[PDB]
Amino acid sequence: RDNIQGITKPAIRRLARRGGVKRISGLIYEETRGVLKVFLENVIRDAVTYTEHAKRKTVTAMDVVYALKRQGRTLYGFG
Amino acid sequence: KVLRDNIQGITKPAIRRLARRGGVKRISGLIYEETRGVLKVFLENVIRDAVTYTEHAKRKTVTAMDVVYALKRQGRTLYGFG
Amino acid sequence: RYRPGTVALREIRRYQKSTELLIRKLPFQRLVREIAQDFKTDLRFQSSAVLALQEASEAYLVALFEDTNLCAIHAKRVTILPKDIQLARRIRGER
Amino acid sequence: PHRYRPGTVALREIRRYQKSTELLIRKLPFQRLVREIAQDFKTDLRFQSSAVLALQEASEAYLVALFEDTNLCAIHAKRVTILPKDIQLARRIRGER
Amino acid sequence: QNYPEEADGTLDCISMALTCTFNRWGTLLAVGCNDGRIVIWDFLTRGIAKIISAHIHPVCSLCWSRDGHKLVSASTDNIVSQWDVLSGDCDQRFRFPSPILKVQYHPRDQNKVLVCPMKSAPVMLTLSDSKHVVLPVDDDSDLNVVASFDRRGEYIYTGNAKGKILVLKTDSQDLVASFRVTTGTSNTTAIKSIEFARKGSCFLINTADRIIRVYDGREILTCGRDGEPEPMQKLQDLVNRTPWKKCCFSGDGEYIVAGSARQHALYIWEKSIGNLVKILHGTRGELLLDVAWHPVRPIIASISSGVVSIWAQ
Amino acid sequence: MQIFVKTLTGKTITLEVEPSDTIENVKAKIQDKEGIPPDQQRLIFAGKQLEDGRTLSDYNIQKESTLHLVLRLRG
Amino acid sequence: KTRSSRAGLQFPVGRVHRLLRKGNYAERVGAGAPVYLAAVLEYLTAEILELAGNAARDNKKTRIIPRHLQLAVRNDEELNKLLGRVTIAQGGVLPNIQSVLLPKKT
Amino acid sequence: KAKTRSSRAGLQFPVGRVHRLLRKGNYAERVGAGAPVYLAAVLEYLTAEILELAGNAARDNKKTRIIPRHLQLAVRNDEELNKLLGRVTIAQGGVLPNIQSVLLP
Amino acid sequence: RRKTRKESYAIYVYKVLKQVHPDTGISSKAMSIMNSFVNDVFERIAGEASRLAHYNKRSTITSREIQTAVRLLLPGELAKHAVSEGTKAVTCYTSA
Amino acid sequence: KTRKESYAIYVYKVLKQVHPDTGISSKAMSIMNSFVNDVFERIAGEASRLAHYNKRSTITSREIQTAVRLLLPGELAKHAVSEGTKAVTCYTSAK
Amino acid sequence: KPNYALKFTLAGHTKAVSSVKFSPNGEWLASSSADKLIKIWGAYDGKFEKTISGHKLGISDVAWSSDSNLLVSASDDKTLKIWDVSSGKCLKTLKGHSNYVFCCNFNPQSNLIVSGSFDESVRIWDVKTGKCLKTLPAHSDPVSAVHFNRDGSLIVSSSYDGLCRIWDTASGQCLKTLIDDDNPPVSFVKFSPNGKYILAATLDNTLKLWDYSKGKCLKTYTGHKNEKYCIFANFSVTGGKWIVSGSEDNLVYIWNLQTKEIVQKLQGHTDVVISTACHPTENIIASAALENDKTIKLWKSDC
DNA sequence: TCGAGAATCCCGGTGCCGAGGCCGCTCAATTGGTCGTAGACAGCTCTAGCACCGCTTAAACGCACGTACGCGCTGTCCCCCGCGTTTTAACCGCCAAGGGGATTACTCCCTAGTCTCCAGGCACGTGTCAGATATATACATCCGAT
DNA sequence: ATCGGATGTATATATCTGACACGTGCCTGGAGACTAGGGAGTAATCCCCTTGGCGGTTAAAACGCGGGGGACAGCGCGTACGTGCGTTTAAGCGGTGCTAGAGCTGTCTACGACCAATTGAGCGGCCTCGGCACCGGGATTCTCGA
Repeated sequence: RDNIQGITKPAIRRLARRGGVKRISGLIYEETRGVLKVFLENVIRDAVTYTEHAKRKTVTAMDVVYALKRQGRTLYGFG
Repeated sequence: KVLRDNIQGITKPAIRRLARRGGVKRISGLIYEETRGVLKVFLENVIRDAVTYTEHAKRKTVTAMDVVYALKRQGRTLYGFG
Repeated sequence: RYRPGTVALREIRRYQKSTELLIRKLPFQRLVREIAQDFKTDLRFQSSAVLALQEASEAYLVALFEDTNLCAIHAKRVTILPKDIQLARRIRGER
Repeated sequence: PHRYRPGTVALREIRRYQKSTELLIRKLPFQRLVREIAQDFKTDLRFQSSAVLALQEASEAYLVALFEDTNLCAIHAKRVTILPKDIQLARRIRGER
Repeated sequence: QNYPEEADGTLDCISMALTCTFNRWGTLLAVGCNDGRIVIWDFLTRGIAKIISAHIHPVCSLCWSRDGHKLVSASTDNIVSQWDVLSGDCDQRFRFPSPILKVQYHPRDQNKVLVCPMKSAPVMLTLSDSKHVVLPVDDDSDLNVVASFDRRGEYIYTGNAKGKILVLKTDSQDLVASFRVTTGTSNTTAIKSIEFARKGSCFLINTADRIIRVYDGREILTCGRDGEPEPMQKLQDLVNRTPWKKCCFSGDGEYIVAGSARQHALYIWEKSIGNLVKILHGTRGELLLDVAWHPVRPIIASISSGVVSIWAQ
Repeated sequence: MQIFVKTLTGKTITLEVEPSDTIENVKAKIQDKEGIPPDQQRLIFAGKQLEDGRTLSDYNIQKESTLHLVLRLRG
Repeated sequence: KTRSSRAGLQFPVGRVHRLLRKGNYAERVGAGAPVYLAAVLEYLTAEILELAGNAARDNKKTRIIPRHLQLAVRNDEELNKLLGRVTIAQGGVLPNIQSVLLPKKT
Repeated sequence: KAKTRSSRAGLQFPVGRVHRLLRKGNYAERVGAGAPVYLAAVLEYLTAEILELAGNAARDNKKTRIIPRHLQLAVRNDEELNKLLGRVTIAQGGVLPNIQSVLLP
Repeated sequence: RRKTRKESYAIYVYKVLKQVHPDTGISSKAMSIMNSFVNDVFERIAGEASRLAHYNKRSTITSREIQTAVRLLLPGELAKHAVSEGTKAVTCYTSA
Repeated sequence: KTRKESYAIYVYKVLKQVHPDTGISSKAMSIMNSFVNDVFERIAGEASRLAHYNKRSTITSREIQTAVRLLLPGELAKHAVSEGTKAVTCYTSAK
Repeated sequence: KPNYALKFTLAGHTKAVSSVKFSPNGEWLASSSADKLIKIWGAYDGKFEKTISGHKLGISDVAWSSDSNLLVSASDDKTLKIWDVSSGKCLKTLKGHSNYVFCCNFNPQSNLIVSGSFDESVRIWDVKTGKCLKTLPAHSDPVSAVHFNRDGSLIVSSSYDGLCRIWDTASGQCLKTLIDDDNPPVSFVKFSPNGKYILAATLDNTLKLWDYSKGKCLKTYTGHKNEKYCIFANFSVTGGKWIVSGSEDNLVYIWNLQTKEIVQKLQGHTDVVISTACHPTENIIASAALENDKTIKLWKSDC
């Protein structure tokens, strides 16, 4: 299955503007999408295992916060 | 007593050798002073946490376990001292 | 209109004021289910979790860009290139 | 001997120190340094002879790592040396500004 | 006005400094150096008055006379001399069988000085004829009894080292008033010190069960011979259990201070409402010796290890 | 009839207590008069224990006497 | 009987005592730990809400939106040192533009 | 009374000791007869592995005595142990040799 | 199905905000962020106190250990203010 | 004089099992004692928190298995869980 | 009634005893004249201590610190010097002024000094060395009086212009500029113990004191003469609630803080009383006058 | 130094769904004994981080000089941004189901806790040897000669 | 490019001496034996929304063309670092006494767990009303090419 390219180019243009930079080379988008893949995969592994040890085949919503907290980040505003 | 000396005790060849083990060839002559500064600011926090741990335990001596406890609290662990 | 560099600061100031998320949900979710399928598939999720994910990721990305910008300024240029992202991620301690 | 060209013995010095295992900082100066810097927090403290050692060990390790990172930044600026700006950049990117 | 909020530096006219006390409204500071000398510093002007060579063995307590013309000191070598404030020489000399703890002068009778001998009844000395009168006491005669005047000095209150406190006349010596302290739950407790004030007849009592108490200088006589103890405020510390060594009273008649020895945790409260109001951020490392406020203006000035930490407005 | 209550600072206040009036009513009157909370005050007669839940008729304190109003901490 | 009004706090003390007891932090908890911890939580939350309300006053909004919280936390330095490795949902970023990267002309 | 539990499975490292040290560890309420045992199992397994790599580097260097340097090199050079022990230090060890390409003449 | 009950620090921080500024309100997402903030700080301090008690071979959580935890955890003058407030609160509570 | 806890003989035995020719100094068993006790504290705290996470009254094997799956990466997890299952079978078979 | 009766008549100078100031510690009197002489006399006995000299021409104003150790004298030889009270020798120099020195005083904190000359500015010097530190523009006319506050944070600047000014010591910039429409020349000012009221010895037969809280004109102090000469003023709270000041009718007068009543008229001086001083710890008053008196009167009292 | 066009902010104008209030129904927060205990005070027992000086020498300071390289300047050229357009899946509006997320009953079984003898491991001696110390030699490399 | 010489690198030889391992005494935890009681899970159930799918459509992006500002290569210059060495200066042992200090244990008095039961603060379901979402239009500020 292949759906990686959905995150468009002006979107990361807007994020770069958020960051505070004005000049961007045209060969920067591929590795930004690679970084996004890596971050997403690491977060979703822990999320899915956190749900798997419920003795329930299901998934919850606090588990994303759990995974983010254990990864090193932490999110305020969701339970 | 507080005197301006004894900051300069860790000589310039020591920084030379630490840099060499770090893997560098050319180093400018004005990096030593800020290396003194960063070493001092690193030492301050660890020693403060160690003396807090020893003060809560009602002795005036710090063991080799208070230092590693403080380091582990900071984020850097030690292996070899208990 | 024309003159790149000025409208760049216009949008930079708008976006430093704005507070909106900018990523899609369905490729997000198909990646979620496929990278679970790599480990275990058909897991029964929630609905408001997705948003959460997005929020974190966006913060991540924007923060990262800041560091890369500094690296570019360290090389006496303005444009940021794929080299600076790798440098910033390596010196950060996440390789 | 004679005045020799730079960069030939620095490589050998790097090879020697990068392989060996010892303590690059003299013992007694570190003793006096920790004694002085523990004055502010509480007066008349007495140290363990095994504690301070541990401490200094950790310190040097940290310092070594910093230098390596600094070196990387220098290579990114298309030069060889180490200028004080590189250490500040490494500290800021690292997360301990 | 209110409690002090600013902090100032150190007032060291000379390197060594042990004791401190104000005269009536903070005029001069009397310091007993640990070399046998008595120094007089000028407070509110940052100066000095006179240095007196008392004797060889140093002094440890000091005070001024009612008329301000005498400097008496509880010497460690039992030298009871009335050093002149003006000339700095020795006016009258006498020797006592025991060392003294607190020296005081009746603000209405300069002739009868206050003495707190060790393991003996308090001695009251007349400077008109160098005649000593032993204050009548009760129970044991070998207890470390501390004697102190009231607001006006018309009555003298004495405290034994077992839990008995007597009140008697500063000139008549008619023992009529006695008091037995509360014994807690199971065990009795000795009493360390008593500190008085200038308005309200309040007095604080520092005891040996690690709790400070406050009473009034009008309850011992009204109850009769002896009655029931009734503390007004049982103030203490419950996070460190800090022992109490030195403690003074306020200059306005409404506040109360308790001092630390090595933890530099200076606690203050007020008599009307017994809540904590401020805590002093003092640099650890020294043992507090003397604390005294201006009898008019709220201030704190703690002398310790030759230096003085002053907090004022 | 009239008696005295003594505070810590030294001032004495002349107050009225009815012979058939409980202590709680006197405490409420004092609180409404001067504002000092009844939980910050108590009755002491010549160094003897007195409570709030009783009557002066039961204790039978003689006339024209003083009561040492020992200050407390609120509550 | 009430226990938080005994000390003048507003965060509950019985609730904190129960939450500390059942969380298995130790086998035998004390009696002053709940009140101490409730007081610390009081001071910290009031400290945050002060600048939160001030920043709300900047936007005149009766309700305090999250961006006010983000501005209050990030603008201060001690609270920066406290919530450093922390992200706030929907809070945006604090304005900043690089000094060198300032296009200008006559 | 004989036949210590550590030998009940042919194992070597203490298991009564680790059982006790989870007993009085005040970590939880009921302490089982299997979990600190599996802790002793990973103890034997990873200790054997780790002094294995120590002796491996030792025989690669023909020292009759093992220093922690061999252990540090084994942990540093490997990949999964390097990822697990990301923030860690080893007493009286060192750095594996590495030289930048640009630095070489 | 069968209803359950959950606790949040809602009314209490509402009271604190009203006491500090009696003219401003709060939103539900600000409510959630403040609740999560309180829970995070509570968990951090309680965990540090538990580890300190275990390290010092003590089985009890006294009030000294919590003050050592807030000295180790909170930075700078914030620690001084917090320890002063805690000491004031415990002193006011004990004699009542 | 008094009694204290330390591993001295077992580490020498496990060094002798595969490599029966080489001895060590104080620093060596010190660092292995540090490793064992520190993985001990870390591991019992990890297990106990993973326990209180899911409302139980003991320490089990399966919580440990999921924690092992959640911290450790691939091959080390495989090796550890394999030897642990061998230990569980060999202990349960003969008690 | 303040029963200040003369006890010691002091006259040792030559030109004119026009500057006697009772130091707040109340130890000795540093009498000054326009003959480069600084004579130290007693306070309760009038004992002759010494005569410190070393300047070149007369002195306009003399002041002691709170501890009465430093001594500033407004010598108009382009130099000022500090004389040790114990010995009487030069400590440090105050070079920097361009013309005759008209005013100078001290700080109760014993850490700052202010001096003034005809360079339309006021200068400060380091107490340890005596180097040039700052030159704050005071007025467009020579400064007749300047002194610190009891809190050691404010300065009041008075000149022959009339608009009073309060200057911050922490920044060197004026806080309040009280402007008077009639613009009557001022001669002397003195800080209040609380640092809220100032007494502008105005040259209009009126000691118009000012409040810098809001900038409002207050009641009028009359019953004396103040038109030309630099008449000073001082407080007296030992016996009662009084303010002493000289007058140009050749007498000393005393009034109340806010009652506007004459309670004592000190006579004896034959010329305009140029300065007044009240003893801090005793009811003793010493008043200095112009050339035609050359005498010091110690008026002692107990209530 | 100056305008057309293009962007931005605010004043109503209107309606709407979320934070607040209120009623009602809990459930856990106290109060007071009871009991068991652990941790606090004094005692003696060990002892070592430190003042004190003596003799020795690695090595850090300081000076000399030679030159690789950091920095500033110039020029060329190529590609990033902006403009515009046509096209477009990702998000608006809805519906259904099913199955399992949460909730109950319960019986069974895992171990806290108690008694216990032994055993096996920590402190104390005593024998032994592996790499440091200094010497002598074969060899690889910077640097200079052509 | 090529070859030789001074100089630092790498390895074998006496030996010795302080540190490694081996041997031993006997005292406090650990498993041998056993019970009851309290958690749990296992079969069963019932209703909510996620899981899965469909009708509108749109502002945003997929894809093609225009041009000037910044990235990148090269070159010179003088400057600060490296390599060497003579020497002073404070590390390195080393040895010594020890006073003021850290540390192991008997014990009993103050403090927290538990439980019976009470009963008001607090949470949940239903209005509810406006703070705020959505929208129309005019007033307001900015930038570069003539």
